[PDB]
Amino acid sequence: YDRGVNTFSPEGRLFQVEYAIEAIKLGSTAIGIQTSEGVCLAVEKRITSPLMEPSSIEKIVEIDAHIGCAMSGLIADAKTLIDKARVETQNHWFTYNETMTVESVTQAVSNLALQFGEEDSRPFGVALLFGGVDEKGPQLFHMDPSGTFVQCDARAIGSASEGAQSSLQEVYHKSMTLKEAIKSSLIILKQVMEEKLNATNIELATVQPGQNFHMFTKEELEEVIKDI
Amino acid sequence: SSAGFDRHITIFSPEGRLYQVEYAFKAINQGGLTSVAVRGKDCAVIVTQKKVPDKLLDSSTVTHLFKITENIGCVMTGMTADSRSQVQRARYEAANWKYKYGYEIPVDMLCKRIADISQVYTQNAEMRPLGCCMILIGIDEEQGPQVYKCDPAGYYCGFKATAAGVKQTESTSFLEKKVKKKFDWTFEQTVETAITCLSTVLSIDFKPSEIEVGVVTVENPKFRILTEAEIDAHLVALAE
Amino acid sequence: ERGYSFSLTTFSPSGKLVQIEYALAAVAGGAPSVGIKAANGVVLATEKKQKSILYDERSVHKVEPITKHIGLVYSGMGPDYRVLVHRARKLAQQYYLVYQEPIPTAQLVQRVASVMQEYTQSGGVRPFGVSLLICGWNEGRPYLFQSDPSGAYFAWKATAMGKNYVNGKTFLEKRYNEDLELEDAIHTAILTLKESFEGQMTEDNIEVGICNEAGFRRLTPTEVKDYLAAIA
Amino acid sequence: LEGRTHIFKIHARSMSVERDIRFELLARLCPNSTGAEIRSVCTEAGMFAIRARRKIATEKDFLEAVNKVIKSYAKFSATPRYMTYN
Amino acid sequence: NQYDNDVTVWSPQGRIHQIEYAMEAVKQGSATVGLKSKTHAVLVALKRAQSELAAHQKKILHVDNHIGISIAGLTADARLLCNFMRQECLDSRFVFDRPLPVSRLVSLIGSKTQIPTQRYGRRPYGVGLLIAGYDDMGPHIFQTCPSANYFDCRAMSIGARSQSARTYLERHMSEFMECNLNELVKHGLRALRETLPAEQDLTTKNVSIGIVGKDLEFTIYDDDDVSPFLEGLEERPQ
Amino acid sequence: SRRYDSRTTIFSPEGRLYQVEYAMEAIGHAGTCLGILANDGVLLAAERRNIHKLLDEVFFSEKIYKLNEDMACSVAGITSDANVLTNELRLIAQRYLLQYQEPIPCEQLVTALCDIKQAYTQFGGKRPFGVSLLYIGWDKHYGFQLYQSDPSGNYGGWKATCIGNNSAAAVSMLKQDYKEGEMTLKSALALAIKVLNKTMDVSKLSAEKVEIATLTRENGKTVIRVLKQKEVEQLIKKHEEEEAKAEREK
Amino acid sequence: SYDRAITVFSPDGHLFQVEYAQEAVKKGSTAVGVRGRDIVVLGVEKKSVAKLQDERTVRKICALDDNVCMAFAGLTADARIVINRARVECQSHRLTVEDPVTVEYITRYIASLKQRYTQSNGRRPFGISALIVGFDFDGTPRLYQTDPSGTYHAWKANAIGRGAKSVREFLEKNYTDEAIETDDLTIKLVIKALLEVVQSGGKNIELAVMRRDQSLKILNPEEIEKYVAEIEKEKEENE
Amino acid sequence: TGYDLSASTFSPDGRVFQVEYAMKAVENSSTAIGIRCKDGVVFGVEKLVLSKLYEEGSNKRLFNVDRHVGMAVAGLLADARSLADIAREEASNFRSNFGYNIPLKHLADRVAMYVHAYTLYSAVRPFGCSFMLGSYSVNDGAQLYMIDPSGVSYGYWGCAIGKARQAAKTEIEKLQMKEMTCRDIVKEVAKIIYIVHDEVKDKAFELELSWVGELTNGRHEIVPKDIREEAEKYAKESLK
Amino acid sequence: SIMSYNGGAVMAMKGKNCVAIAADRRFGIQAQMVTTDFQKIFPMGDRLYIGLAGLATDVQTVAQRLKFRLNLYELKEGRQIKPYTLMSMVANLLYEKRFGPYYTEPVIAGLDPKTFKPFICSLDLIGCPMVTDDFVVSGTCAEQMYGMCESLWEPNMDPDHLFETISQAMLNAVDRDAVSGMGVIVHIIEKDKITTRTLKARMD
Repeated sequence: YDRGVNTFSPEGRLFQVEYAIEAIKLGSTAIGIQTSEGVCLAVEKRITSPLMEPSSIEKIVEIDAHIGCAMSGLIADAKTLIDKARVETQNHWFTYNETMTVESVTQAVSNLALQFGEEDSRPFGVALLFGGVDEKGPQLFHMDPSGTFVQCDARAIGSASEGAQSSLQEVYHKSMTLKEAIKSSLIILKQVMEEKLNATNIELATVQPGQNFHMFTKEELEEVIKDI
Repeated sequence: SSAGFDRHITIFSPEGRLYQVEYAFKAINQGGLTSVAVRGKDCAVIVTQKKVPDKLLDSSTVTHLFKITENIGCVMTGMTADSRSQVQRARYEAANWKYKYGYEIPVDMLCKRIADISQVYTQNAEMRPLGCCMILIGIDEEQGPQVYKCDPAGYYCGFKATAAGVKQTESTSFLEKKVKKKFDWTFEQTVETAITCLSTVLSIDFKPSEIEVGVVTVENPKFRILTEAEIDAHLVALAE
Repeated sequence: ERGYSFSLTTFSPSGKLVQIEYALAAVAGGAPSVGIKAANGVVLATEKKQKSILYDERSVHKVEPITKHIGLVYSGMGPDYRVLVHRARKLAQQYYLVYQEPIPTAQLVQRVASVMQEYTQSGGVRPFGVSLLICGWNEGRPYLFQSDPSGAYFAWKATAMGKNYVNGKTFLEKRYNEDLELEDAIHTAILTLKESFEGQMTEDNIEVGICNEAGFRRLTPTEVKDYLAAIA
Repeated sequence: LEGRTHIFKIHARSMSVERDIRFELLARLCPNSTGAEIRSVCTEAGMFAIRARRKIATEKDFLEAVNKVIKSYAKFSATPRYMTYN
Repeated sequence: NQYDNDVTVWSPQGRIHQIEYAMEAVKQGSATVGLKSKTHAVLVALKRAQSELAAHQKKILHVDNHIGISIAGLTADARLLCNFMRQECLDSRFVFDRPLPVSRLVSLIGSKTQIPTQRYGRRPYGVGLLIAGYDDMGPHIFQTCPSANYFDCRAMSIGARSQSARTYLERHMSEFMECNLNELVKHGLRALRETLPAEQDLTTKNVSIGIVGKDLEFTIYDDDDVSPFLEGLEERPQ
Repeated sequence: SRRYDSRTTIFSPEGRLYQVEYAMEAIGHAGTCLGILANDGVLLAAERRNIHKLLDEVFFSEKIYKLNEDMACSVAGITSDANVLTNELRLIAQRYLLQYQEPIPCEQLVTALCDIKQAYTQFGGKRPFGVSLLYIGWDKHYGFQLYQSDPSGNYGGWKATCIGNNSAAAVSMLKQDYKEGEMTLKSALALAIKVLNKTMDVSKLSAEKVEIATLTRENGKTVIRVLKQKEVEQLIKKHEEEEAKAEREK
Repeated sequence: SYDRAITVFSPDGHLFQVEYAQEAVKKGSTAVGVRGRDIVVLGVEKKSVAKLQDERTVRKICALDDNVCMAFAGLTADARIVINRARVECQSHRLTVEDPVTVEYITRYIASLKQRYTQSNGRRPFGISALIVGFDFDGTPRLYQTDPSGTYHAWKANAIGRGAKSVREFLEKNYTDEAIETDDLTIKLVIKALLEVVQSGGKNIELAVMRRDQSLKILNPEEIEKYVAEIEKEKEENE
Repeated sequence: TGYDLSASTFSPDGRVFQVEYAMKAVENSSTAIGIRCKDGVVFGVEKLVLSKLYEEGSNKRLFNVDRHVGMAVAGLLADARSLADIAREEASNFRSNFGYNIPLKHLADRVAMYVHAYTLYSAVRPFGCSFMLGSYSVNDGAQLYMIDPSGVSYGYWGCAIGKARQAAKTEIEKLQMKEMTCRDIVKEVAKIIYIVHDEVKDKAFELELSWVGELTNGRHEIVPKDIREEAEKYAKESLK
Repeated sequence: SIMSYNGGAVMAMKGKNCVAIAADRRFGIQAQMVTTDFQKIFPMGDRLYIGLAGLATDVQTVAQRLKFRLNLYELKEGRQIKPYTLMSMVANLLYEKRFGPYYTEPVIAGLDPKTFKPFICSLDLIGCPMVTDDFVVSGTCAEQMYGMCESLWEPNMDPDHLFETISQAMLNAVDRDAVSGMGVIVHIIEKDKITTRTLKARMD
């Protein structure tokens, strides 16, 4: 039954979009955490061979000064969303001489989430997580291919998403501290990785109101490894 | 002898056929109508009947004869909406002839244009062939009266006495026997035949209200629709 | 339209073009026609017969001269034929406007050949079901060309389009030859079109156009019954 | 997601399991496998374990034949069964 | 079922299944009930979240001072038609410098949603819109559908088991035109509270409420704003 | 309207381009042409398809076309499908000349045309060009060259040819008959009349069933040479006499 | 124009024509390459020449700039198109921002272009995968690779083409920093990889090199047989 | 097999099933009839009460296209509202270039041309609507037109749309077209609509009467149901 | 002026069986002597030439576009072009720009390709053709060209008397006008072969 790619399901909804939801299940897993001290996020690179150069893999690029982000599944599909979102924030800085809030970037993407069609093209298969500090402070967000948005506190994506969200909501609370959330997250990360933990396997995405930017760097990470 | 989309669209079958137009020529007979065209010496006569199922029907709205120009009349067949669209295309293009060239259109070149338009309707595979048929009349310089028939194959042609539609295939067989012999044609001769052929094809022998007679002549060169009175006069005139 | 515009003609497992084959079949089912290029000029002889004696042959012509020096006939389906004829009619003009000079037969066949070519590959539309026989007289030497649904063209001293065209083709191979006068070409063209003709032949059963090096001419039923009376 | 680990449990009674073997990793790494494809996973385990003469097959030992059977055997065909009924 | 391919096809019974499946897309959203009195108009919506720390996903959203809307279905088309809605508002609000009468507005919604319901390779919009507004004749509660046919009510509802909310509506909804804002709001949550299975609240953060009035500008109310509205409630029987 | 589409642009599940395979199979039949290296010249030979004597044969060069003052091509495939390409490529070369007032180098011409052919392979659902032809010409640098247009949009620019599928035994014959820097266009020509004297199925090698055209270097004309039947007849019968001398060993 | 869904997400989540269009690369001609402290040396094989014909007209390696060299796979025609496109790109980056082009930049251009190419309606995703080697400004070694999905990725050495998993499996023994501590050891090292890859008939083997800031150069197959002779006598000394 | 899909396609019987399906889908809508008197035209509609469901006086199928011209529609409602925008704008164009009331014939001809134009292409679907059209003028009189989803535009003195159609237009023969004044045809059509459509088929419904003609001086609106209120008075007593 | 900016003059004259055409070698901007090597008379086909006078940019541009159209024409049709065809072609080329008209004075001198028949023509800048059986002159000054040519030309001339005739006409025609001068080249063609010479002109 090959039908128009725009056709609803008998239950139901769009075929290809609901399938793109499954497209993320296989991608690289990541975990962000929102805490009053700041947003800390983390991903596993999922590296194969010594051919594979470890710094060439980034699942996290800092969109703006105060806005980081994470990705999942397909990558070069996310590149366009990332760059164009940077353009949107910078034009917001054009008009309003301020910092585009983390929450307005969300809908500034998910509003153009689904434009795809033939006449008048394929949906995007990449999940995103938004870290940042607005006027209300640390904000962790979660979005999907269909454009549906929800704000989270500690969110996971990828293959580990399910059990990492279970053990995560197990270990979370609102009184967390920054490094506490960092190491508690890499605990789940080192439970969900097949290879042993090293400096290359992961990268951390951290943002705090006055601690910036940061971003993050290795050799701090190389210390956080043995800090376990 | 068919393979692929050829029955659903306009292409050529294994033998070269295309099913759409032959579905159109039988898409004419859905109307269950009868179109009769007879050409006289100085005159040309059209006659067509109609069906009135309800007393709420207005006799003036269901008239199937349409006047394209002062000297040009016409009659359609097949489905209705296609016929109307054809009619506004006709009138439109006539008016464009008068705007461009400033003199009256011979109506033959009108059958050529409408025909080519029908061919454009046959060409595109994503458009419908529009299976209504069209018959015309008119007057030309030193040509006397003329008749022409445009069909949705993308072609036109016109003859002395012609009929196309449901029961018209046998009406041609009656016709050729009526036309020759040597038969010469007056006005009331061609009117009288205009009734006869439809009669011997139908043999309803009925009120003049159901039939509609369109006429053109070189006395009054303008097209004219007959009033039921004079029609009934010809009707009691042909009954001796 | 809807902008679909995908060419419906793909390549068969052997690479052959299905719809073009079928259009060639439709041409083969066309009307029997012939043309002969010899000596003084070209002579085109087609066949137009009425399915019913109601039809009037003084109305529509099978022969539609492009210019005073160049005519044309066909086989296959008139609906398409009239169309592409209007097209070529319009097309010779631009050539005129540029050079102020009659367009050469070869160049006509070139441009019309391209129109038909692209018309095959064009978006979501069938090819034509018409094969043209074009005549013309230019630079003292006349010319006779032939088209096909795929746009290709050739040249012949005589040929045939329509049913039996292989049979009458072989008849023209043996009998017709060399270069002979308009009277001879007309004679043997009336023989070979008399082959597949019905039991009776009249001035209105056929049409004969001639290309003199003085210019193309369309003959009337008067001369048609004059030379053919006395058929062959 | 965790349903595959049950097929890995009933099929884990076969052969010999090195006590390090982590099922959930393997189960989350192979979506849309039903129980038959992963039964052939538990199969190619002992297959390449025999080809290596090892009596037991480590998770890292056979997972090469796992990504090989689901990857290589998913390359050409199969698993459009949704598409067969959808 | 091959005639359910695209919107273009008329079924053998004459019913495009695409719009039906869009309706079924509307029925999956969280229940919400809009209602009006002879003066004031109120809509009440219940949020649903993905997990614990994940924020309860909001429904009621403000549009213009005199007009707010509820929602269900795709958030994409929700924010899209919402933007087109802001546009429509500032249009007459700009040229004419007046608010927008709801009627002609919602006919503009029907005209905007109409064309995708027909053209080849197009879809309708999953929509749970419930509109409340005041022109010179006061309160209005409309509702939409993917087929672009709108209804004018004293109280309507969409979503999961929202017909049960109507089975609460029929009885007291002749009285809903009388009482003031507060007890009308608790009538509203008395309509929503049956859409929940009887073993769970009906808490603060899980519900969204919006009210607009004759001289009262449309305002969203959630959490501490509904805590006065949620207090003084008698629990459902067992 | 989507079910009516044949999806020509998409691949085939084995990795291959399904339409382009048939696009090669089109040249698999029909034309039979050749071409070979030559010092101070070049050679092109093409079989004349229709042997019917009723033809007028006033077209002069038919299967061979003259696209440029220094260049020419020999086509195999759909003739009109090719004609579009000859007008196109001719216009391209001629507009480069328009630009620099300097004869176009063969290479960028060939490659650009091949990419124009590729535009239908990458997208559009169009019927790709099922035409494959050869190339000859002289340039300021590499001198005389040969190139091969492919249906897939690739150019396989060679020094020897295969047209059409019949000519594979002619490629093996060339590899057995090859050489380095011998022209002696007469030598490689008798080699050619030998090639078609075997590969081409019609015996006796009638001069009018085939055709030969050469392009030699001149100051500064770069002569394009089309030949009369007779001086080829003496070459044909001459070569048949050479085979009569070759069977003398038995 | 032509508006249609080229490739959609099958309900398993994957695309098809992309992950599957990789198969044309998997069947494509074998080519490899390594980066080193000084001189970068690429590799290509499976020339399969008619031995009567010209190699430079079918030549499989080109350059956008004198700084950056090209090596690809898949089918030749698309490689032509993407190569010209990238040439226009590096030329535009040479116009404004007068410095030479950085490999990461161009490779992001190629990869991104190939992505938005696999996005839009009526576009057959490129069935070519390429590698981009050169010498960084500030004299560093550089290489990247491409994918049908358009993902630029930096490697230490290249494994693509047929048998690429076996190639890289040998590159496990290659990668030791002693190889290459010498330059002709990098050359004989790439020839020692492609000598193991495919047929390695000592003829169809072709390689291009770029030494530090020197322009690109290709050794004539005297050094193919010379370095093959030292690799052969080295295999004899291994006994 | 595939011949039902596209309206561009013909069928082995030479017609389109898209038009058939759309047609019989209009038959499922509630019965809405019309009639014309000597001094005007009487529109009438039966709107159904399904559950409550909502406020009375909503989504009425009676529309007002022009100052003297309005709609009484049936079938798919959204497409009918769209057609109301169409004819609305068309009367705005006639008013634009000319500046007087559009003759009903041309308006119905334009709407017929659109409705026809959407039946030829697989881009759109055939329209799911069928409506009544009526107008009055002193230089014209009372005209009524009936338009179908195929695009055929003709006229009646009265017509019937919806589920109950033939059995409803049957006894309309008792209503005399000219002799009866419009103020009486109010309660006439009231008694037809109330007497037809048995209450068991739909448990509750209501009656809407729109009107245009001479009594209102060309203005087309609802002759208020609270004005005269003659339906209920007569129609309730008319069941026996 | 506009046309007299670069200056220059072109003259063509029909002989008995031949045709002569001549123009000055000078180039320059107004009174400034720039270069005397400049080429104006251009070859088209064989036994046929064309001259041009006016803006050098329009000269070169017209020569380029023209040579383009001719190359396509004769590439499509193996025959060489006829002079009338070339005439109406150039006329079409100049009228294609009506409101954006170039600035030139096309002068076509060439034999019939079929026979040997001599032929000359001159056009107007917007494309108005003109044909005369004696000579066609285009350039800066009138009394010079028309004066000396009307005062000299005879119906039937051998190539020699034709040569000296157009020579004295171009010399004494140039020596009165300052913007034209600095060498003159003469092309005299026949059916058999082409002959070209270089007159000795005062460099003043």
